[PDB]
Amino acid sequence: SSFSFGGFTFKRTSGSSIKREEELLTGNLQTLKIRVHEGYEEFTMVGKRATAILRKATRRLVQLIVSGRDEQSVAEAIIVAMVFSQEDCMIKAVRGDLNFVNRANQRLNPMHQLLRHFQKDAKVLFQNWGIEHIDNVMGMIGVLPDMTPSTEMSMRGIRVSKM
Ligand SMILES: CN1CN([C@@H]2O[C@H](COP(=O)(O)OP(=O)(O)OP(=O)(O)O)[C@@H](O)[C@H]2O)c2nc(N)[nH]c(=O)c21
Repeated sequence: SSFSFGGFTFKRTSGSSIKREEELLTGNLQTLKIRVHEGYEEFTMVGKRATAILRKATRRLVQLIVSGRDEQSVAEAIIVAMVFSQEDCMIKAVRGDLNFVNRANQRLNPMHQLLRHFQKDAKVLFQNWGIEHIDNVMGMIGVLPDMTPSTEMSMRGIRVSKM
């Protein structure tokens, strides 16, 4: 896999997956027909303003370690990764109906619907993601739902490091 999503390039460095189509419902009772990936995979994400290592399994973000130019740039990468992971809690974070369209009046695919939704506002996504205690070693630091750094706690699986 060498591809892109949410304006970041992803390069799979280990693992693999089967796509398996599932219909998932949002709190607004919308069906999203989503090609759910199955298996355990690691990627390097590279954007112009942030890079990250993403480890994930089936509908689960195991770890993301992000290096970004600044706080906005780190958030952007975290949102893309939270959507990419296909997590239940990201789907449950959706508020209202998703009807985004491309500059040619076609519906964005469902993964892009989710992404465009959270790029507009990520408060509910980050608030419902989950918090964990962290070891704070090797220069990894945590990031809280309001993007404040913490050496004690972080959004689950999310670390920030410039090393
Ligand atoms: C969640 N994803 C998404 N993804 C890939 O990310 C790329 C961008 O997704 P997209 O443009 O929404 O999908 P599209 O091109 O319509 O294909 P698809 O319908 O397979 O998502 C696709 O190549 C898709 O396979 C993935 N690739 C791997 N290896 N593992 C994964 O978990 C995922």
